[PDB]
Amino acid sequence: EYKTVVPSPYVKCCGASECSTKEKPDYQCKVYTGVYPFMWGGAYCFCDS
Amino acid sequence: QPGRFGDIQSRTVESNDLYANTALKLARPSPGMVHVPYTQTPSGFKYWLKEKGTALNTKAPFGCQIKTNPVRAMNCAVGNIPVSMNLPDSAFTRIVE
Amino acid sequence: QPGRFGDIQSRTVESNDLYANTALKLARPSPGMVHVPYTQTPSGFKYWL
Amino acid sequence: SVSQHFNVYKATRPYIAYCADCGAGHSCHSPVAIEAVRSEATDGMLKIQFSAQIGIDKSDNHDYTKIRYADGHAIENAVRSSLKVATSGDCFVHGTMGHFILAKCPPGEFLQVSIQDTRNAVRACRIQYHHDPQPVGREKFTIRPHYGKEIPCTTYQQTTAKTVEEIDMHMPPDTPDRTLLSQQSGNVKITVGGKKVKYNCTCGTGNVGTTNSDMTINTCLIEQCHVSVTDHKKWQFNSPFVPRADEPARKGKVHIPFPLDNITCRVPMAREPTVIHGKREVTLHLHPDHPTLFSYRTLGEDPQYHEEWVTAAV
Amino acid sequence: PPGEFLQVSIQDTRNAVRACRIQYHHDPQPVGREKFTIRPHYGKEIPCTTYQ
Ligand SMILES: *[C@@H]1O[C@H](CO)[C@@H](O[C@@H]2O[C@H](CO)[C@@H](O)[C@H](O)[C@H]2NC(C)=O)[C@H](O)[C@H]1NC(C)=O
Ligand SMILES: *[C@@H]1O[C@H](CO)[C@@H](O[C@@H]2O[C@H](CO)[C@@H](O)[C@H](O)[C@H]2NC(C)=O)[C@H](O)[C@H]1NC(C)=O
Repeated sequence: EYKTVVPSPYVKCCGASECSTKEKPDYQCKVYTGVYPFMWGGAYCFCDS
Repeated sequence: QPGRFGDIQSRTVESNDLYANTALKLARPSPGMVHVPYTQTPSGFKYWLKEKGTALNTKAPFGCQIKTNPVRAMNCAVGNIPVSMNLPDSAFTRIVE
Repeated sequence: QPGRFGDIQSRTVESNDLYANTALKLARPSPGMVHVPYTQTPSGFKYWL
Repeated sequence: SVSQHFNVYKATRPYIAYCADCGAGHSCHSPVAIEAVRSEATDGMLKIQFSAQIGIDKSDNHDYTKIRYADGHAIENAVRSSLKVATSGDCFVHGTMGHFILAKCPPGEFLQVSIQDTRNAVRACRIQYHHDPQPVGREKFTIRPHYGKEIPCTTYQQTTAKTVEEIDMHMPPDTPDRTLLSQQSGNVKITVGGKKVKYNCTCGTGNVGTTNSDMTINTCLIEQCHVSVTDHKKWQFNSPFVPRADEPARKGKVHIPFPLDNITCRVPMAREPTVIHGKREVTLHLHPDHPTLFSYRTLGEDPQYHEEWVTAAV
Repeated sequence: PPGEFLQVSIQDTRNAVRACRIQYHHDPQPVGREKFTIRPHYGKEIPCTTYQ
């Protein structure tokens, strides 16, 4: 039986980060634009989009 | 292939190389949330354990008792064994006595 | 016959004799233990019911 | 030593994570959020991982009757006799160590873990997990017998010693907060509260940076500035529900308790069946007490195998 | 949760128990096309009715 390792997501405020390939089994990485993460205190970054 | 036996394979227990094919498709996070979603076909090993079938233990012909470690079959009754023997002269008895 | 109807029989409710055949078997007690292990076919009357 | 077995836990701290459904069909940021459930043991003793640790007091010291948990920016404390785990009825907590609870549970569909707050409130996190164990052997019993056979089967021990497997831990990120901003006529005031605070603002020029005291900036608005706690000298579990810090480098590893061990565990012997003879046939009366597996085969050239799950008398 | 009988109970002034029980076959099926048990953290929103 396998296990799926997922690390904590990366969030960048007012910036774009591209991710590069790696030599791991079934490595899958993606980048998404226009996100407004929330937390238990409030907003995370100024940049709305 | 994903979902069946052999979804992940390794040449040996301690090998450092692993081949996996399980359809790790990622998805966009929901607005106003901090999480990472993913859809993956369940482990094929558990599925195979669920409906493997019938073992050779309860199917082997000729009343062949199957054991593991090492893999072997015991008390399998088939055929005949030829025996060649060489006897000493001290195991017989003379005609006179 | 054990397991079916009429495993225990009696001529009447008040009779003092009884015929029983339920395949009572006793087993050797487990080591380091005090008990009495027995195996016996379930009551035929409940099965009939 | 047992207290010395906690040498690692001096470097960690609880965290707050997102329960999608946390008691009343509502999403909440709970301090008892469930992360993963592992059920590799054949006996069926679930191991549960959740945000709050057990065995450490808020002063970072050994205690077996006390639980430390995250609340706001602080670490509060609760009693251990107020811990409940349940699938459908009430569950039995066999052991517990730090980030892990080792329990045994009846069949069900959902799993709920709940503790008591310092204000005597109840905090619960509940998820979906199809649990339905079948004991080793060929019979599905429910309670151990007092006469039977011993079969090898695997369980989780209570030893806290070093184990091969490990969990990664990293540096906690900045925690946004808004209750650290106040208005004074035409200026904004931020309070340190005893922790380093990072601020960004757009009013004027050169109003960005970090502080350890109560600052006041004139001609600014509440909705125009961001403040966040920044110190975070402790460690935190890498969880997919908390954003990762700027550094993409792993910070450390911590051993997990309760390894997997091979023990002997008990099964009952089925009742002997009733045999009726015949002309090259037999008739078997089967009287099961539990679902039992029945199989047969012939010892000829080509065998006629068969196997089934007998449940009722046949 | 799913069941067959519904019972409502209170306590009394003298610390007695007063409960009454009726029969009600209750098994609720969530809206949509999936027979789930607990809410997920990533999914779809569907119109649905409750008590305010
Ligand atoms: C502080 O906040 C300001 C805006 O509130 C950020 O400035 C933005 O930076 C991005 C990229 O650097 C630009 O695309 C925007 O146009 C900027 N906004 C403004 C109003 O100028 C700034 O990056 C933030 N700095 C920190 C350290 O958080
Ligand atoms: C159950 O018992 C078996 C038999 O010893 C254990 O299997 C061995 O484990 C050791 C680990 O130190 C290996 O070096 C051997 O190669 C294993 N033997 C075989 C035949 O595979 C097994 O580890 C026990 N179960 C658990 C949970 O420890």
